[PDB]
Amino acid sequence: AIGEFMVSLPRMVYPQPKVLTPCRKDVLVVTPWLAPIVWEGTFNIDILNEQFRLQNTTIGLTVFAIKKYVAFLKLFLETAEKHFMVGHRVHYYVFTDQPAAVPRVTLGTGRQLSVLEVRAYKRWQDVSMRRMEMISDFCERRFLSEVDYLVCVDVDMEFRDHVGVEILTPLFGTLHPGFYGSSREAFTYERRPQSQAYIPKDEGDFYYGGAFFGGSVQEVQRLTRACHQAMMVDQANGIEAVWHDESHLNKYLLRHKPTKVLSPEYLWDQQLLGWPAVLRKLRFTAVPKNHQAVRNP
Amino acid sequence: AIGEFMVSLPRMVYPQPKVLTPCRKDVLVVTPWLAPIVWEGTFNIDILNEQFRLQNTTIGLTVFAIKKYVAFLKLFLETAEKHFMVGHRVHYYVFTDQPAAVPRVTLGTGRQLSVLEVRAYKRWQDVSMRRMEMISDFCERRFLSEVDYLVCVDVDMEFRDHVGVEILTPLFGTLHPGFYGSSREAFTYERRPQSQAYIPKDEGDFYYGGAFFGGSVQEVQRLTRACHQAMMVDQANGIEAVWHDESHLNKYLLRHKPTKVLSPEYLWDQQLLGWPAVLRKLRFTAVPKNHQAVRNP
Ligand SMILES: CCCCCCCCO[C@@H]1O[C@H](CO)[C@H](O)[C@H](O)[C@H]1O[C@@H]1O[C@@H](C)[C@@H](O)[C@@H](O)[C@@H]1O
Ligand SMILES: CCCCCCCCO[C@@H]1O[C@H](CO)[C@H](O)[C@H](O)[C@H]1O[C@@H]1O[C@@H](C)[C@@H](O)[C@@H](O)[C@@H]1O
Ligand SMILES: O=c1ccn([C@@H]2O[C@H](COP(=O)(O)OP(=O)(O)O)[C@@H](O)[C@H]2O)c(=O)[nH]1
Ligand SMILES: O=c1ccn([C@@H]2O[C@H](COP(=O)(O)OP(=O)(O)O)[C@@H](O)[C@H]2O)c(=O)[nH]1
Ligand SMILES: [Mn+2]
Ligand SMILES: [Mn+2]
Repeated sequence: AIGEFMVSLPRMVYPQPKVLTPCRKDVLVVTPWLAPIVWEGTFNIDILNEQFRLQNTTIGLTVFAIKKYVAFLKLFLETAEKHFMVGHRVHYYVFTDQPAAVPRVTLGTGRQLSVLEVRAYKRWQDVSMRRMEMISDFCERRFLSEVDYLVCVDVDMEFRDHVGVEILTPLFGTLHPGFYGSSREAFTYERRPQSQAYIPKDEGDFYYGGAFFGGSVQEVQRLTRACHQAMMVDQANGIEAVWHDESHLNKYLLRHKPTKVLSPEYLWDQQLLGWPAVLRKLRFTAVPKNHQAVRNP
Repeated sequence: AIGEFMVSLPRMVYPQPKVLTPCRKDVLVVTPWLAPIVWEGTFNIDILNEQFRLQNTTIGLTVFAIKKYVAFLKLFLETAEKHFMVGHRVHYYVFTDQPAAVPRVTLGTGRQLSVLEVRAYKRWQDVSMRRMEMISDFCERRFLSEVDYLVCVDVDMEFRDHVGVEILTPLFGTLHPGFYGSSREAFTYERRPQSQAYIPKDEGDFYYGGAFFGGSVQEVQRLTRACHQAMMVDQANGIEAVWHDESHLNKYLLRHKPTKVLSPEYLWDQQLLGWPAVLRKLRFTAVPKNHQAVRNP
C-alpha cells in the first residue's frame, strides 16, 4: 500500500549523515524543484528498505515484448530477479502478441508474472508509441487494484546491479545516457511548434529517456494517458514527433516536474558510451541489437 | 488544497540545471533517505511558487506569545509580512493568554490572523512543552478544516529574508544552529533510558531545533500528539527531558524521517554564532533577550 502517513522505524545503526560533507561533489543531486536525483552515494538503502517494507509496497514492472522482442525476455526477467526490488513484492507485466513465447523463469517468493496479450503494430514506431495507450488502459483494468507503483521500461535491456526502492516516488523520469551532460539546445526535443511535444531551445531541464519512467499507479496513469492523447492530436495533424513516445514523455515531464529523477546509472549503454567515472554503478543497461533486423520480419 | 496529483506548469524561462555541477560543494543537500536539505542555491523559487500557487496553498503559522512574550509579537508579525510565504494564502495563529495585548499589525492581501486564547503555565519549560498539546488540540479543532500546511515556530524571532514554499512538505524539521556541524555523540539528545525521549550515542541523524518544524496538518497533528503523549509518560515517571519539547521532537524525527530538512538559514542566532560562510542567507533569526527576566515576573 502507499501509506498516508510517515512510518515509524525501529532503532537502526548506520553512519551519521555529515552536514558539512557533500554526498557527491561531482554531480547535481537535487533538482531546482527539490526532487532528489538518484546517484550511488546519495541514499542509505537500509533506511529506504525499512520505510517501504513497513508499507508492504508492491511494485509493478511493465515491459513490452512484441514480435521479435520476445527474445529479450529471458535475460530481462532473470536479471530482474537478481537486481530489481529484491525483498519487496513485485508483479511483472509482460505485454506481448505471443503469450506462448514467454520464457519460463523461476521467481522468488512474493514475485509474480502476468502476460497481457495485446496487438502488434506494423511499424516499430507505432509499437513503441502505443505503449502509452496500453499502459494507460491497463492502469484502469488491472494496475490500480494490483500494485502501488509502476515502473515502465524497455525489454532490450538487462539489470547488472541494484535497482530498488530508492527510485520510488509519485512520478519519476530518468536522465537519458546520451544527454546527461548536454546543454538544453543539444537536447533532441521535438522542435516543430506544430507538435504537441514542442519544446523551444530556451526551455527544458533534462532530456529524459523513454526507456525508463514510472511513479504511483495514479501518476503513471495520468502521464501515459496524456502522452497518448498528445500523440493522437499530433496524428490528426499529420505529425509524428522526432523521438516518438520519448518526445511526448519529455514534454510531459517539462510541465509536470518529476518528484525524483534517476541518474544514468539507471539507463545506460556500455558498448556505446563506456563507463565514465561519474557512474559508480551500472544498474540497467542496453543489450546489443541489430535494430533493422529485430524490428522487421 | 494539497492536490492529489502533480500540477501542470506554464512555459517558464530560467537557467538550465547542470547535471555535472553540484549546486553546493560545501554542504549536504540531500539526506540518506532522499529528503532535500534546504539551502540557498538548491531551489528555483519561481518554479516552486508556481507549483504551490496552482494548488491554492494555504499555510498556517503557529506562534505562542504567553505572559511577557507578547512583547515579541510586533516585530515577529511585521517581519513575517515582509518575508514569509508572500504571494500565498497565510493564516497566522497566535496562541496567547492576553488577547488584548496582541499588537495591531497591518496584513497584506490573502493573509489573516486568528487569536487563540490559552492558559499560561508558571514554568517557562511547561509553557514551551505544552505547545505540543496545544498545537495538537487545535489541529483537530481548526487547522484540519482551515489550512494545508502548518509551520510551528518560536516568537522570540524575526524574519530577515525569504522563507517560502520551498519548506513545504509532509513533514519537516530544521537543523539547530548550534549543532549542525556536530557529531551525533555530541548532540544534546536525552540520554537517560528512563525517558521516552532517550536516544543512545550510536543513533541520530541530526539535531533538530524545537523552534521551527512543520508539515501537512495531518503529520503535524501526529508529531505533536506523539510528543505530548511522550511528555506525559515521562511526567508520570518523574522525569523531564533535558531539552524538553525539543528532546521529544528529536526522538520523533529520528524514527519518522522528515521529508525535507531545513538548513540553519531558517533558524539562526547571529549574536551567538555570527554569520558563517556556509550561510548565504540569514532568514529567521533570534531577537536578543534576557532569558531570566523575560521568563519570570
Ligand atoms: C549530444 C549527445 C550525442 C550522442 C547521443 C548518443 C545516444 C543516442 O541514443 C538515442 O537517442 C535518441 C534521442 O536522441 C533516442 O533516445 C534513441 O532511442 C536513443 O538510442 C537508443 O539508446 C541508445 C543509448 C542506444 O542504446 C541505441 O542503440 C538505442 O537505439
Ligand atoms: C557544541 C555547540 C556548543 C554551543 C551551542 C550553542 C547554542 C545552544 O543553543 C541551545 O541549545 C539547546 C540544546 O542544546 C536548546 O535548543 C536551547 O534552546 C538552545 O538555546 C536557544 O537557542 C540558541 C541558538 C540561542 O538563541 C539561545 O539564546 C536560546 O536560548
Ligand atoms: O518490434 C518491436 C519494437 C519495439 N518493441 C518495444 O519497444 C521498446 C522500444 O523499442 P527499441 O528498444 O527498439 O527502441 P530503442 O531503445 O532502440 O530506441 C522495446 O524495448 C520493446 O519493449 C517491441 O516490443 N517490439
Ligand atoms: O514565558 C514564555 C516562555 C516561552 N514562550 C514560548 O515558548 C517559546 C520557546 O521559549 P524560548 O524562546 O524562551 O526558548 P529558547 O529559544 O530560548 O530556547 C517562545 O518562543 C515562546 O513562543 C512564551 O510564549 N512565554
Ligand atoms: Mn530499447
Ligand atoms: Mn526561542
